[PDB]
Amino acid sequence: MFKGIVQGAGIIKKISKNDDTQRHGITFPKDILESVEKGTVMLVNGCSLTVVRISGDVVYFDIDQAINTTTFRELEVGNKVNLEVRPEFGSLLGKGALTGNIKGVATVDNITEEEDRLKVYIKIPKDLIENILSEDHIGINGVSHSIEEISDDIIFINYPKNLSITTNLGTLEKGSDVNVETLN
Ligand SMILES: Cc1cc2nc3c(=O)[nH]c(=O)nc-3n(C[C@H](O)[C@H](O)[C@H](O)CO)c2cc1C
Repeated sequence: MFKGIVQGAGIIKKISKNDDTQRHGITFPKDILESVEKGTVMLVNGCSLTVVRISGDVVYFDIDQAINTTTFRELEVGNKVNLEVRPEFGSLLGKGALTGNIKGVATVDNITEEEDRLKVYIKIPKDLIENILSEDHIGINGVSHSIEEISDDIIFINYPKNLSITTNLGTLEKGSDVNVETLN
């Protein structure tokens, strides 16, 4: 499993629509690109996916098993995805560790940037699914962080603002769909 610390951003270059599957070609930054190969299983927006092909800096994935419980179906060419390759020589996670099994999609209710914090409010739909506890960490697009507060069906996560920079958290707006991994 994975730390839930995003190591870089990919940009979707190509999408093949195959109805109950899609193939996404993602441009990878050079440091992550050279750390992966065919058959690498890594997190893309917090979801475990297997590399099917690499051509130049474009890394390809098929989304099939994951197509009904993640955002991939509705993403577009040019969108930015979070990337995380498994730890090289191990880790103690303990433990916002992520497994890569996304529980389902949720939707950004509100964002506020203040006081060096990115405050994200995420509305949890009723049929997701189990948990969610304010003492626990949660994965949002592969970023693992403690929950700040839960009010009704809205979870408030108060991120340091520089994760606005190093992950796609800073592309989120009201109505953005996200992959949630509850923990657990
Ligand atoms: C080893 C492993 C590899 C996986 N590879 C894929 C993949 O390439 N495509 C896919 O749609 N789901 C894949 N999944 C399943 C996916 O992570 C899971 O359906 C979603 O997280 C559910 O929301 C994989 C899961 C595991 C454990």
